[PDB]
Amino acid sequence: GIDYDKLIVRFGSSKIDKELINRIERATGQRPHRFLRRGIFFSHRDMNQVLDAYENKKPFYLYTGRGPSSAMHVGHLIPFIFTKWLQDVFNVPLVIQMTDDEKYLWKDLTLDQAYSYAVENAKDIIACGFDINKTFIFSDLDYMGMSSGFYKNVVKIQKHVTFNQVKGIFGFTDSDCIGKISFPAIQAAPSFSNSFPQIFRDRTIQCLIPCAIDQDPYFRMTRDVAPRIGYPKPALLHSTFFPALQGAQTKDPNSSIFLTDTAKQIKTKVNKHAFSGNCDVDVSFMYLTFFLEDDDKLEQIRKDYTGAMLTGELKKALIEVLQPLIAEHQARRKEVTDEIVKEFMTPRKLSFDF
Amino acid sequence: GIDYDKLIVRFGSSKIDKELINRIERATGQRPHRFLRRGIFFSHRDMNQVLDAYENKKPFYLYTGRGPSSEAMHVGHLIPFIFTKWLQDVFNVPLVIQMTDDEKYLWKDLTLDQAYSYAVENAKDIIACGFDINKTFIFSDLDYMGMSSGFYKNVVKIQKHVTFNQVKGIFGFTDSDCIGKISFPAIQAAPSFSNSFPQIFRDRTDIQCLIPCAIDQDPYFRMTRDVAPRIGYPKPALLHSTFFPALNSSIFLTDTAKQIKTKVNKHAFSGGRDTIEEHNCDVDVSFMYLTFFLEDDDKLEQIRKDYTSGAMLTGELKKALIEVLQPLIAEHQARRKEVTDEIVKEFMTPRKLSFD
Repeated sequence: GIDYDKLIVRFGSSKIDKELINRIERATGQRPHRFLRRGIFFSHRDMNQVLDAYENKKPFYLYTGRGPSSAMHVGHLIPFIFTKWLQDVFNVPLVIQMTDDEKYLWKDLTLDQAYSYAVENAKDIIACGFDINKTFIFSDLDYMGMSSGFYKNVVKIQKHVTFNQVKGIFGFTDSDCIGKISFPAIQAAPSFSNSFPQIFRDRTIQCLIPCAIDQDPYFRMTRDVAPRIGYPKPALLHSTFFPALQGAQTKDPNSSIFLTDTAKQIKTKVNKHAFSGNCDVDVSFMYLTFFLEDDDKLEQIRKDYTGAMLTGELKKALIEVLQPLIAEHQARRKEVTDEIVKEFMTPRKLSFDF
Repeated sequence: GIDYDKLIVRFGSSKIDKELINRIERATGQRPHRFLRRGIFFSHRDMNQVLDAYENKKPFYLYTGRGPSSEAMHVGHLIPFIFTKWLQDVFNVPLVIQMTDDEKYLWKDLTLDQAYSYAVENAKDIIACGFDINKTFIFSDLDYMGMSSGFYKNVVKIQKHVTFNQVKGIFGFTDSDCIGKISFPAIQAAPSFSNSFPQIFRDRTDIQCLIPCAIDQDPYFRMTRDVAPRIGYPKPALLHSTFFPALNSSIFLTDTAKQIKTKVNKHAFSGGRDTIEEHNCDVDVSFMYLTFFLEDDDKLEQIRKDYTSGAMLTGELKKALIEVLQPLIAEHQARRKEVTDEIVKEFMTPRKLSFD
């Protein structure tokens, strides 16, 4: 139905970016061997844009968002796994925003629930393996009251964005609460460095937002307001993978695969559901391509197996990567103490190494 | 045309409330010598609930606000503070004063550094009213928002339960307006709950808020009272009074004694011209200022016995306002110089305020 033989060939078609691998090798004495399939997880020129700055010693930090929902599922972990990888490759500061206030505003939660879901989620985020010395994780509700810059930038962004603009970007009506309407300024503020006195304490510092789609409402607004307050707009890591992943996972969710699920619960959920505008882009296939580290394993399945029979090893392949991935994650998350969470959420100076 | 003799008769025909004066002496220990002409200066009804609370020893704190004007303060901007200070004196209660420098930034052509500087400068004028440094927390929104574990959390709670439609009606916002304005009423409501101020009230659940405010123009404060139980908090008490406002020509606090004389003689006490660009619909700005700033209860009665067999209304009323204003501004100007930057820091420093 969805035609996976095409999707495996289309994945194979684009060769690995050896010239970029070399350019990474020069800037940092490192052999990257993942996410280098050409154009997929990032665009060749946007990486060259980053590499320029890293080679020219222009400081930049990574920024990534989060929505604290009561558990995580595998798709939500993907952005962070990639972001860690970037972070290791360039040894760059990372700011992670827990939009707990956002979840309270949009959803049926107590403040305290939304705050508790952020703190708990941070354990899953921390369990992806982020370096503490390059990583600040913060909750909007807590950080707003312990920052001499963050609210000031929120107020600046708020002055230079109208209802009309957010109405046209986010589709807010007049029935919507005033929290929702002014929130986009909160999501935009981390893209500017002086929002964090304790973390950066410095004059300009760019921002880089990986896993980021060009038609994202929050990204579009931040872009638009940035020059109006004389700040540099955040750099965006354009990719085919991420826009398609959002464009796939839009399709109803009841037994989506959770990070709490047992090895059996994984195996059940995959067989009963997985592998069965329209590019014909199955979410289960994109999970395989992201999680597979064996480069030649998809084309190995393709050549051997012939649909119906093909799906069999396609389901079996996803189990073999998801089973150890969730199990290890449970192991790691169990040793992320509340103390370690507070350590990560403590404001403190991050440095630019090269 | 405004009929000033009719208004004096209206004012005068309200009797002096000794039932209140007796009850305040019993509760506080001293008799107040101002603002007790029944119905004029506050709501007698509201003041009784205030007395019930003070007599039952329910802790309450005062909250008033301000947009710090980039141009110098008009005499009428002291009116809320002079009355708020009078409240603090009789009841000996904690007061919280909010500088809404963020409001002024959003509304005016200002830098953040400028708006804050005006907040700090306006705090001197405020402090010069004579508020108790032991019972009074002045704060900048821009500055305090980043130093409080409780304030922003309350903003967010209030934000969820107030809509654009609601604030559109009250404040008259449109889609052309910036999003900061639309969401600003949360910031204004937030000080109505003690736990916005952790270092001031130590997260005690027993405290409530008293908010003096204008009669009729209170539809916002009603909405703030409606949201309180939706987010688990007690409703703020209100103390209605005409002499609170709603939500170059004028008399400034920097003006010379003769500048005061000029401006009154020229602009005051006339149906045509006004004393303040935008000001109880029968009454003038001139008459209200006079009625407030007079401490002599019997002065307007006598201005009627004088005249009606004597001198002119406009002349006699202008006279009475000059003699009332000139000292107030002078005594303000002199006292404002004794307010050093260190005293402002003390007023603006988060610290505990006790009850008595």
